[PDB]
Amino acid sequence: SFSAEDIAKIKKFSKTRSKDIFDQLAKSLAPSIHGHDYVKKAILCLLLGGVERDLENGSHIRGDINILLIGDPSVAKSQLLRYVLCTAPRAIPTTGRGSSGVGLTAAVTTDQETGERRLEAGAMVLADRGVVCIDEFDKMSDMDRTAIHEVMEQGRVTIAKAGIHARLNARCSVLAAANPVYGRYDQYKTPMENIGLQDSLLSRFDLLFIMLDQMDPEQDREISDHVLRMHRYRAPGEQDGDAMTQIYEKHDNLLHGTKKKKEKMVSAAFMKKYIHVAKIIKPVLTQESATYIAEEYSRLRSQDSMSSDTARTSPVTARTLETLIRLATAHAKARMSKTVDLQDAEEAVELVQYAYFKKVLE
Amino acid sequence: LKDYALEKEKVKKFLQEFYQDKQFKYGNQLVRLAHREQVALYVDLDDVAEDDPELVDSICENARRYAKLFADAVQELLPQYKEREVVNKDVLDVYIEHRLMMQYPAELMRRFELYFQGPSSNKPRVIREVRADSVGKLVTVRGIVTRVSEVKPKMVVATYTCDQCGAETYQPIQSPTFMPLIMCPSQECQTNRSGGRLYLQTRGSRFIKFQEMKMQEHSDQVPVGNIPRSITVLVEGENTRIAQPGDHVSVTGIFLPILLLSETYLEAHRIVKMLAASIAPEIYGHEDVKKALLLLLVGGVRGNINICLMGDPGVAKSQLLSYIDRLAPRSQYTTGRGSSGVGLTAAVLRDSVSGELTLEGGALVLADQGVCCIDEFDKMAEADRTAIHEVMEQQTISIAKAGILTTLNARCSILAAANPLPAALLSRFDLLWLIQDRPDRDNDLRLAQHITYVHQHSRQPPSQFEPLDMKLMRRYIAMCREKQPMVPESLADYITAAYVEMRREAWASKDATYTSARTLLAILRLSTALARLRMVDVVEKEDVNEAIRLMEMSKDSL
DNA sequence: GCATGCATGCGCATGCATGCAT
DNA sequence: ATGCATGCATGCGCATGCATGC
Ligand SMILES: Nc1ncnc2c1ncn2[C@@H]1O[C@H](COP(=O)(O)OP(=O)(O)O)[C@@H](O)[C@H]1O
Ligand SMILES: Nc1ncnc2c1ncn2[C@@H]1O[C@H](COP(=O)(O)OP(=O)(O)O)[C@@H](O)[C@H]1O
Ligand SMILES: [Mg+2]
Ligand SMILES: [Mg+2]
Ligand SMILES: [Zn+2]
Repeated sequence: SFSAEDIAKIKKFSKTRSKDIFDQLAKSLAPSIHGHDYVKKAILCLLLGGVERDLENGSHIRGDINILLIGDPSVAKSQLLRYVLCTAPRAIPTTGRGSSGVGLTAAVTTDQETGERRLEAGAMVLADRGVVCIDEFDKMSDMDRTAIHEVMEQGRVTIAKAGIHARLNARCSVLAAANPVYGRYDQYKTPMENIGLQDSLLSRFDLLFIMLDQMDPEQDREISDHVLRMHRYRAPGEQDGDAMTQIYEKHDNLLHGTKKKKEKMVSAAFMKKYIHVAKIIKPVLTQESATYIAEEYSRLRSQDSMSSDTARTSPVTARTLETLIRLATAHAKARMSKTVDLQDAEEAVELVQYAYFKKVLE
Repeated sequence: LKDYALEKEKVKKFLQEFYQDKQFKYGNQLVRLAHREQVALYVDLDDVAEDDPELVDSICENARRYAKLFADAVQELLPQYKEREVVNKDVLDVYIEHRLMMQYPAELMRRFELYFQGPSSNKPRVIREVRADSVGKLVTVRGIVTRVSEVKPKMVVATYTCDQCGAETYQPIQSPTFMPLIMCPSQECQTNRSGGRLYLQTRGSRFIKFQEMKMQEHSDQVPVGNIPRSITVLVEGENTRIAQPGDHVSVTGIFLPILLLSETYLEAHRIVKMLAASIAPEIYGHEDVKKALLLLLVGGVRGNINICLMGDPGVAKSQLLSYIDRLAPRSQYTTGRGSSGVGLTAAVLRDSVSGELTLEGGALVLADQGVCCIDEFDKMAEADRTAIHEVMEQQTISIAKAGILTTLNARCSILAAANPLPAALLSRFDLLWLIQDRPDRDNDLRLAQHITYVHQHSRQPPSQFEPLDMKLMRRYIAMCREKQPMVPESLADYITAAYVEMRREAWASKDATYTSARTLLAILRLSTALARLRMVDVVEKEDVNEAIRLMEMSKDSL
């Protein structure tokens, strides 16, 4: 693939920062990638995750989140996917045509040695309580999407071939990266034409993000500065020209910059430990936030008459309320606490506002 | 070490001094066993707890020895309780009587079997956790049956008759394979040294029923990222014909190896099976979509009912199907192509015992006389859809391929879920329910409040009418299904009219309508089901009115 | 809407190696 | 002491199911 005295460090950092914990964790997610704060927050929410609930009648409520990123080429989506693969404990990359439905889903093979039928686990079966990254999601066939639908809905796989039948657990989370049908995102056309996906598939996803490569001179200057600062960097202790744990990372003149001396980034190991500890915690929802969330859900649904000229990326269904609750639970997990507060729901509401609506240019 | 004579005496006195249950149960059991009115006796280890608990531990550690001791004790106790001769005696009883009239193995004269029931204090184990530590002990396992073998006879004691003498030789069998005898060990032949040869007899020999079965772990007990494991159980005696494929069972038995590696197996002792419109209280709304499910569960007087629900995504159709699958006693649930083709219908497979080919059925075969649930119906293959249509219309499946020529009986009721109409569904399905969603602030607020309450308190909001548990609903359905109402002759003059005008209305609305004798048959079936719900012998008008209202509501869903 | 390419189970026979019951 | 039945590949012939390309 734990320490002893870092518990004091974790307790001190939590009791000190409190509210700023989530912001600092989101900011220090990936120094090598510039911008995209909301995407980093969503990735942190995936790392934390929701709460699975089981009731008396045996009904199951999903606790995982799903995010789909769509945008122009060279906006650092594959880099984010690779970073999630590196950081997540159980992370599995499965490209579009790399694996078929038989590879993603467990299958049945008749054993010649004994004459019996045995089950061989698929890609999603192995990644229980983990992360599955799918690059080039648009290239995937329809049948694979139909197979993935059951896992995205209830996280279980039903298999049956005469003489044997079973149900396997597939409680996983999915990252997906896809390109627009026209290659580059057309500003004028509606998002429905650009995405080119059925409503059910989008609804089963929890969050949709649209990223654009706007050629603004200031943004280009900042991006070039960051890229060349990262490229000029060389690891300390290595001779020039050669071929080939503190809570806050040591400041570097190249990785951070002179201006960034006022702030520091969290170390990777401490971040991993804190993420694990937070994932252990089981928060509880309060009554104050429930009415607020319900009223804001009603406002979101009634916004059809208040959308102005902006369009909606994804339809609003009953799953959106569960997504709101799950994001609130994740944000509550971000800082070590016990109850859900108002700002906790406000953050998820802001995320939904940013994700769900987009302006259309003439 | 300990002498077995003292423990045998303790067992004998225990079998005679357990009045504390007021009738003497063991006396009656022994009387029935002596008069050949009972062929099986079960011993409760919870009953033994009143006596010295050391016997319980000893039995849990050396079960086979104590089973044999109990059998011997019961055999010795049998003569005392005898009062009369056998009223009607069969072939084996005739042989036993003739042999007694004229040493014999104990099991040859014996005609009863003894079994142990696991203590309630003994916690059931997991198939994954039974290992070398449990070899030779008594264990309890909960699982799901997947494969069962046919019933066949198995030798217990073999009887040989000599060529030149009337003496009969007896050979016990304690191995899967045995070596038949040749020479006669009788004293007459030994003295004369005639060298006669023995011949096997089927009539004098003793046979017992034998069965194989396989069990798998529940999906809840499977660890992270693993696959359920399987175990093999042997069935003999009166325990035969109890377990069937697809059932959730609990078996108490012994863990024994087979011959320095060895292969393990289980020997079974006890096998056990594991308004009213309150279906899924967790889901808000859909008041008129739940009575149809109740009528589907109750069924008609062929009287089968098939229901299809078409709806936009996010209205939670799958949860209703899962609840129906869980509630029904015999039920199967299909998600899509993961159980296509061979998953349905049947396939030919090798046998564990006979070594030949036998037919094993699919989901539809298992769901015979039950309810089947299908999700994402529109995504199924053409062959699966044709098979489903054949099941719906004819209730039998016909298979004719290389090596297979069979007609399987499948009397199952189908509930299907789908997304958005084709004429096949309207012409074939009895009831179609189209669920459409539109934004309303008050309804949205109510649904959000209910969903938040469900997520917070982990229980549906309380109301004036409390719902009911699954056991009570199952018992109520079982009680309701007993009766069979009849339609009175006079009400025909009503019902026919209620049909004709309806069709006339359908003739007025030429846009999109479908009516035939199938609608009348569905109305009659629904009316009979509603009358059965009231336990009335004669169908009443209110049932017909309710069925007509339900059909109209289904039709009015655009 | 259908024939074909690509696995995969089924049933079978055939050849090479070895381990011991009559 | 010796010859043979069996375990373990491997070719042969076949049917069956899933995907796609015109
Ligand atoms: N905002 C950014 N900050 C730093 N580097 C970037 C940024 N956007 C793109 N890049 C660089 O451009 C490359 C984009 O490649 P890739 O991540 O494969 O694009 P995509 O995932 O959109 O196909 C990366 O190697 C990355 O180093
Ligand atoms: N009327 C309702 N009452 C309560 N919860 C609902 C309702 N409709 C939808 N939901 C919630 O929305 C989710 C819908 O998911 P799912 O059942 O997979 O939808 P579908 O079955 O339509 O694909 C469920 O988890 C359920 O908790
Ligand atoms: Mg990329
Ligand atoms: Mg569904
Ligand atoms: Zn003789």
